[PDB]
Amino acid sequence: FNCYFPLRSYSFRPTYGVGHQPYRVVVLSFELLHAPATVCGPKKSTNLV
Amino acid sequence: FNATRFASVYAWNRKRISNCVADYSVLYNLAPFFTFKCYGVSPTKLND
Ligand SMILES: *[C@@H]1O[C@H](CO)[C@@H](O)[C@H](O)[C@H]1NC(C)=O
Repeated sequence: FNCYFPLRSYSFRPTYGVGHQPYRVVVLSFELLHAPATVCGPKKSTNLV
Repeated sequence: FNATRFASVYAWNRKRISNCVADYSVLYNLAPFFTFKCYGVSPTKLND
């Protein structure tokens, strides 16, 4: 009574409809800031003018 | 609850409830142990 286990399982089944098929999500977070950049796009440099 | 029943296995009795203030905290004294299974709504937040 008023005691619950928070963990529940999806139990995915292919026979389920569109709203129950499992989906894989990858969330990318960037941080545009004044600090020096480590990761950068694939672009070609040029001589200093 | 706390009332007589009819042989409604074939013909379930339907009660329409409207225009009232509903409380569920009193339904926890039905028996020493009973199932309060819920589908589609979490057991909590029912009042809200
Ligand atoms: C139902 O009856 C039992 C025993 O008579 C009592 O303990 C309980 O409070 C009652 N519940 C309601 C909702 O009247």
